[PDB]
Amino acid sequence: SHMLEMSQERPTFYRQELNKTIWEVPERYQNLSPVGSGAYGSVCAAFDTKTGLRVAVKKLSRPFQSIIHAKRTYRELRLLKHMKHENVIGLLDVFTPARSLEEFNDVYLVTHLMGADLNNIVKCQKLTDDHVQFLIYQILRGLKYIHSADIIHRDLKPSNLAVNEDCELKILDFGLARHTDDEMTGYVATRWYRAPEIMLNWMHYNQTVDIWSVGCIMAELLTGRTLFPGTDHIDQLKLILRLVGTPGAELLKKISSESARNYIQSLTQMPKMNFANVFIGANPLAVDLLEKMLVLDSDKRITAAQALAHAYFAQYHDPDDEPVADPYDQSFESRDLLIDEWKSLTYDEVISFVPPPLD
Repeated sequence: SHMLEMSQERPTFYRQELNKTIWEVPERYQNLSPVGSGAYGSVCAAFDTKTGLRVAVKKLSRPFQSIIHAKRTYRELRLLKHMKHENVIGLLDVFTPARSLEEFNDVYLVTHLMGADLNNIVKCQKLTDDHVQFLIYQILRGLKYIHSADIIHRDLKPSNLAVNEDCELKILDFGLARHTDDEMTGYVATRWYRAPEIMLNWMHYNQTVDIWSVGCIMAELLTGRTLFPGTDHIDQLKLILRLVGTPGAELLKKISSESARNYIQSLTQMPKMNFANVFIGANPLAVDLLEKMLVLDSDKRITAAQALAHAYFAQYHDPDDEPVADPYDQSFESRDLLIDEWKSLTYDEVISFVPPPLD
């Protein structure tokens, strides 16, 4: 009760070559195999001899490279420490082999190993309607939680959804610091899921950007193809309007772009398509839910919690089992700091980390 620990031992670490580099981890982790071929960060599967479960370990090897990297590192760590939900990626551990700040460089993060992203799942499976309900249900259950903390994902796409062989899903990698990307081969899966608001910088937008992404993802799960596979920003917009209909005078007045308003008006007008014609052989409740998600007006789009109560998720929905997050204090965002300043704050977050209890 009033007994206190008067000191603490650092775990022993060991070193090894992985992905052509030096991974140096506590002897708590064993059998680290690379996963995902760079696609994620550097992420190795491993065995956590403490919790006795397979884990994933990610190495940030460029976190304090610049003021922009350094703040992003602190951001991602504060977010990941905060997220404590069944459908959101959070942390089993975070460590560094630095014995002090003067030695601090690499940060490693540890979470439960899932074994796939949703892209991989869709690639080897036509998913049944039941698998669609359950996967979409979990996306929405995670987003209800994230949104209740005033956080928005902003990307949300299948490569940001980790899934295991029990069809359990967690949301990874929020949309301001989210691996290495830009444009390397094709267009990759990067623009296809994005809300139009934010694609063309329309308003200050709201959280229902992520619901647009959910609709796009759900559409793909159902049909097996990308809903709006645009070739560039403008094409993507055309493909979107072809389905949802060109926005009306009132919705246009609600946006502050001079460019978008004038662009969209040169475009031949189109009425909303019949969604039962596009989403064939699907549960009609599935279709009705798409109609509430794939709306252009942010103010008229379904919320994460509103969608959870939609008759599509009757088997899974349970208002008592859809937790909300503690308030998340993002004060640090309004600071203009140097490197060795974001770096000490981050070092303070690593060493003050408290692991979840066993069980």
